[PDB]
Amino acid sequence: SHMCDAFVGTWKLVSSENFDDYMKEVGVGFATRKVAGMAKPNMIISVNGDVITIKSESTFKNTEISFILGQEFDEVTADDRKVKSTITLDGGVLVHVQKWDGKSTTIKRKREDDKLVVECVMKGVTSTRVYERA
Ligand SMILES: Cc1sc(NC(=O)C2=C(C(=O)O)CCC2)c(-c2nc(C3CC3)no2)c1C
Repeated sequence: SHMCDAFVGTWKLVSSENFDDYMKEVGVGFATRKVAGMAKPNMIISVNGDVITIKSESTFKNTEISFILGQEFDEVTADDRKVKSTITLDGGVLVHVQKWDGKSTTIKRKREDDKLVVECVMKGVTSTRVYERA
């Protein structure tokens, strides 16, 4: 038993609320928002030693990040921001902070029932994307 055992596995997107507005807050352009909005990505979470890997796969783009909890890393986002990212574990919840150009967004992943719930926040604006086991 470990840190992120309840996160590990293959997950598929089943619902999304307020995603377009979150993207607008983040600065995503029109064409990228429309493409992002169609996608039903799979999210593959694995653990090896202290290293967590999260891959996101979709028709558009496959991304992947590997990190250690608390250690800052360089990340290219799906919309092509170059950001400074730190992921930590806040008692059960994976808390992902992305910092760029004086701005900051926070993405929280938590297990609720059989769901992996992804909560995305920037300034006022919150989007909720719900995943289930593939
Ligand atoms: C095919 C996809 S999927 C996707 N995004 C996601 O799937 C996200 C999450 C998830 O559910 O994993 C949580 C954060 C965004 C984007 C995309 N996102 C963004 C900015 C908001 C970052 N721009 O493009 C695109 C082109």
